Amino acid sequence: NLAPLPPHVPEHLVFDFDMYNPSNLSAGVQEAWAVLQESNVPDLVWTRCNGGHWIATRGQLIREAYEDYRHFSSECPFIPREAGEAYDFIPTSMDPPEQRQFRALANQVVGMPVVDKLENRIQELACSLIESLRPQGQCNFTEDYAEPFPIRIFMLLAGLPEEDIPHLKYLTDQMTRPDGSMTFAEAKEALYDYLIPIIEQRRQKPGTDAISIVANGQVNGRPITSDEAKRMCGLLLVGGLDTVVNFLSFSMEFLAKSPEHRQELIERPERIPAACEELLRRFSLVADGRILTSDYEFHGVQLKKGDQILLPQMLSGLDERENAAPMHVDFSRQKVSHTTFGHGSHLCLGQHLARREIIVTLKEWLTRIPDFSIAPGAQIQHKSGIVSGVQALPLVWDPATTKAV
Ligand code: HEM
Ligand SMILES: CC1(C)[C@@H]2CC[C@@]1(C)C(=O)C2
Ligand SMILES: [K+]
Ligand SMILES: [K+]
Repeated sequence: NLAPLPPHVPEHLVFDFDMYNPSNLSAGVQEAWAVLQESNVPDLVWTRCNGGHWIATRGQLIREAYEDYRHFSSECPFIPREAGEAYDFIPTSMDPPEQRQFRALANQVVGMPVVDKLENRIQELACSLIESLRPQGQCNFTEDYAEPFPIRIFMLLAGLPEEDIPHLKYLTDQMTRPDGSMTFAEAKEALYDYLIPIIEQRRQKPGTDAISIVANGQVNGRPITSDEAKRMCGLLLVGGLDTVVNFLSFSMEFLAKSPEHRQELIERPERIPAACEELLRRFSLVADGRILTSDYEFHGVQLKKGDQILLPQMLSGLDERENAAPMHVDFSRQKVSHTTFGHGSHLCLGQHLARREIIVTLKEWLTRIPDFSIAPGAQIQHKSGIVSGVQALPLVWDPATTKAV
């Protein structure tokens, strides 16, 4: 239902969009959000859904907002407000200048140098998974590849038992697309309860895994506390278990429905990296936000202290004012404009690991299973939230057309 419209919010700016169940979801999640960019929708609207909040609908405002951390603080980054207030992950819940000392350490565990160190293993897993699937001539992509491929890689980096994935993934999903069985606060606490004993164990017997590095690391010269390590490790876990998983599904669904695009990569493998970026734009999937630190007039709209504003990273690249024919996938698009990995001081620290996982996937899959389609009659269903995803993606193919490496 709709929260009563606050006195300061203009009546004509109301557009009741529900980020957890957009009305046009059946056409595809990106399409559902794109309705916010239809001809008569303002640059900044107010939805009375989920407690009521602002929504920047165009890249120009989304980028500005993300750059102005003074006015748009990440202290309360999630909608609804309850989730946003319980949200205390490091470094994501902090703004510069305090954010930096913590972001630096986090960059040390998932940055480019670590990704290069994971190249071999990422490659090996990708190939083992696809080869095992190749002869079967079918698969449930979300559970057969999208989830295990990137999640196992992350669990390897964090030195955590794979058998722990079911629980952690369940908790992460409740924070991004809650089924209603758990509030953000409850899911966060379970995530923290899980980490506490591990963090203590690794601060005693330091390992080389991401968790040991964080728990035994320093923050601009001084030792990090147990609580800080917990708040950071929990964030790393959430970031490594949802985004790449669902992005791969969006990309492969598209590829399964587009033979011509598959051929382009088949005949022109050098384009895979470029295709990666275009897909990252077209199937952008996250949308979190900021909270107003003080009353502030933004693009002619009076925003009040405390007001929450959703700044959909997903919307920038879909904005027709940033890319012509935005909904069209063009692997040759001259200037791929987007904010898929965020924008500002919080730019995705795992974007390098993500790009690597995406390119290796496209490369290794197309090489062994160049021809595949979506299971006949299958009605693909998307789900919306802080991170949007694909519920299921049944693929099929003729093993005869496949190739073993
Ligand atoms: C396609 C995949 C990915 C997408 C689209 C994505 C997107 C995002 C976005 C939009 C933000 C910033 C949100 C904000 O400003 O509040 C972000 C931050 C972050 N991401 Fe990702 N991400 C991806 C993969 C990864 C991976 C693999 C990791 C690894 C753990 C990761 C780690 C992080 C971290 C640590 C931050 C917080 C940075 C900070 O707060 O300064 N991300 N990501
Ligand atoms: C918006 C995000 C993708 C980013 C990493 C996990 C996530 C859900 C956060 O809370 C910060
Ligand atoms: K009003
Ligand atoms: K908070």
